Amino acid sequence: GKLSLQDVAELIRARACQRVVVMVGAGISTPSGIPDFRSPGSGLYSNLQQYDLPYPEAIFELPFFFHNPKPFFTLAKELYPGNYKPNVTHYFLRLLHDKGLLLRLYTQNIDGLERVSGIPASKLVEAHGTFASATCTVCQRPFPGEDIRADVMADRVPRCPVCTGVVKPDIVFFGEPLPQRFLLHVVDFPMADLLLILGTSLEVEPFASLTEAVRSSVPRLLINRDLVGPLAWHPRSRDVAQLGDVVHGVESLVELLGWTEEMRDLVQRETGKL
Ligand SMILES: [Zn+2]
Repeated sequence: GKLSLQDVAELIRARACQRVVVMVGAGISTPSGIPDFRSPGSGLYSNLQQYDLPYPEAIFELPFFFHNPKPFFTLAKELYPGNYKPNVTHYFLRLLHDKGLLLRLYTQNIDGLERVSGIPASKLVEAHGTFASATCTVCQRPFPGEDIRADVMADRVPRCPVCTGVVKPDIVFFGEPLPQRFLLHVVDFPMADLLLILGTSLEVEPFASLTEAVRSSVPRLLINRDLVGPLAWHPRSRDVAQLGDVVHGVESLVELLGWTEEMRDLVQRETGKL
């Protein structure tokens, strides 16, 4: 006796699941046009070859930042809040929160679109960082993202007002440790009664183990093109796959919840405010 997408949809309507924990990846955002800087062809990829990086991933290396910050900041300009807007996927999660069901949303994305869709900070774990804030590389003072917005959009490298050091946005670089809020997972996953995995393979650790971190009786809804990861290898009876386009699978569950109108309604107000 498996479950189906409607099954879950009805567990949320009946509110037999009311402490939902969601995990999202790159897949929920490419609908909003977030360009993969890794993939050639995208505009951002083009601008990055202009420099002397040995590979695209070296923007996220501290060495090949303090050597030249400009490559990173080229990404920074492209992703900096406002330039893109959230899609139906983020908004389902916005809604899921407003309806009081959202325990925590753990994201691997840096587009901060979870923020913009209107989910409060307390609900978010931006495990790979955010452009929302920054920190002086030298004097360690933090800065709200607006202060470096001026220099960033104008291709200048923002130096600190007190000491003139580089003000690096709070993006997690390879090698630096994951943000402190990631450690909420000790309490969130044991209290989660529903796990929701959208648009990512959960292949990189330590997120891969988190999927097995809900109690056994908890259903895990996956919505992704493929079926891989700890959901493929070690599945559970309570699991539900929704393979294919994420946007579509999101809409199908918004339907089966009967929210499809309330969703179009949210999409209305929040598109105007942007
Ligand atoms: Zn400083």
